[PDB]
Amino acid sequence: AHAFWSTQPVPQTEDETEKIVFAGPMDEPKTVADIPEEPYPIASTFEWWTPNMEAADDIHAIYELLRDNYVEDDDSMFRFNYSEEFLQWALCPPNYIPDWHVAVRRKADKKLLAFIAGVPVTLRMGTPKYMKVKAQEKGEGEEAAKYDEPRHICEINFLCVHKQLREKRLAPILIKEATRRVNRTNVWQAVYTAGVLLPTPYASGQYFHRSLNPEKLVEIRFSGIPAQYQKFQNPMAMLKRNYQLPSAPKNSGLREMKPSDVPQVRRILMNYLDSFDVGPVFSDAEISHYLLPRDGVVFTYVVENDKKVTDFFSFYRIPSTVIGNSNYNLLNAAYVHYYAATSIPLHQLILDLLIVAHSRGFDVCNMVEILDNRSFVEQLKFGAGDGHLRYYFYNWAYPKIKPSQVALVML
Ligand SMILES: CCCCCCCCCCCCCC(=O)SCCNC(=O)CCNC(=O)[C@H](O)C(C)(C)COP(=O)(O)OP(=O)(O)OC[C@H]1O[C@@H](n2cnc3c(N)ncnc32)[C@H](O)[C@@H]1OP(=O)(O)O
Ligand SMILES: COc1cccc(CC(=N)NC(=O)c2cc(Cl)ccc2OC2CCNCC2)c1
Ligand SMILES: [Mg+2]
Repeated sequence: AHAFWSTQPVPQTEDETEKIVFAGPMDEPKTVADIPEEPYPIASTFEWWTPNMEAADDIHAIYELLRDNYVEDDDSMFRFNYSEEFLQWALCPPNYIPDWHVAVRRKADKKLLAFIAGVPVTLRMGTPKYMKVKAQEKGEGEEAAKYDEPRHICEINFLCVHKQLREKRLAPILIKEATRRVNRTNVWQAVYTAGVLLPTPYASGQYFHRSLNPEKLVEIRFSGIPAQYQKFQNPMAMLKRNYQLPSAPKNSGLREMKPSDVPQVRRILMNYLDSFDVGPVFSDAEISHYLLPRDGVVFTYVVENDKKVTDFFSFYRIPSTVIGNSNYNLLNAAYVHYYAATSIPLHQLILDLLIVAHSRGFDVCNMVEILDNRSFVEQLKFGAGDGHLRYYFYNWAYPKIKPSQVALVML
């Protein structure tokens, strides 16, 4: 049933996943010297290409491939349109490895056919709490603790094959050549997400959405007017009213994050993320990169009412193309990114995320039920969607965890 994934170092079934009780590799690593420098074989009419994702024109080339060929909804009405500025931000964090950005080009016309990207991540990926207790109950704490220390691994995203080259087994070749480039740097695990089910997730969270401009969302067919609103004389006025928000934030001393806030934001974020089984560790440089505001890309605010940052939230922007609507070309979506609350309840913090996003022309706010995202869903009028983000590891056996024990936000 899986001609490629049955050949890879990942758990193959839920039955196998259930027997996993410690974190650790699926296959013990070889060494860099065991990995060839000759690139993986590719058809003589194609070639590997490493774009430079800090050079505007190479960013633009990958931007067009993804604009025209990256993820669509299931009814082909919307397609992600990640911006050029977002792509440079996502793929060039501190200490990134240019060789982990891998493309395929057709030699005759130089057409860009495919892309995949890795970036470094420092991840806590040791045995989860509930399995550490089971191990202690049996005298097996040492086996369960062996990989507790954060690991420097690869985060994969942006796999894309051009629509003309679909279903030709190009994706497995690109994944093998990315795996070779990562293993040549002595890294043997990766983490990745997908909205589709593959062998085999270690966690799965449902999508949630919070309408900010319901009239546009119903116009472009992201949403409908729900049945319950058809009982009113003006169903769309009632829907607008249900989703209406303040026009300015409610927390005193909310402001955009500044470079001087990086140490405090790091401290309160890392203390919060320790409560979860799987989560990133960020240096000052990585907090700077991933959370300082960037126009059109990442939005981050801190609560500092009395000269101390006590709370913060972030969100990132991905517009989607709307195929074929005469009123609108884009669906402008905000995605909940990292946050931490130490002085106010989380629903009070995230209400200001929704107010800032709506004020800035966002149409919807999206999130997965990771972190403590479930703790504000009903009061803030998020509703579950009909999709799930599944979390995977490459070459890492991991006991199944609930999505409220995941703290890695995917871009
Ligand atoms: C140590 C370092 C390790 C580094 C690498 C770690 C692993 C990283 C893994 C990648 C993480 C990516 C994270 C993201 O970016 S998730 C976003 C993925 N991108 C899209 O959905 C964009 C639109 N779709 C496409 O561009 C293509 O349909 C893709 C490229 C998805 C497949 O191209 P195509 O449709 O032309 O098919 P094929 O004939 O070439 O290949 C068929 C094989 O591909 C398997 N497939 C389908 N979808 C996915 C998917 N989302 N993750 C992994 N595998 C996937 C499929 O089960 C089949 O295998 P098997 O069922 O026969 O066994
Ligand atoms: C409606 O417009 C679209 C356009 C294209 C695709 C889709 C369906 C879809 N895949 N959603 C998501 O992935 C997603 C949904 C939510 Cl709640 C939260 C995060 C999501 O992902 C982010 C960005 C993509 N990397 C993984 C994390 C719908
Ligand atoms: Mg293919």
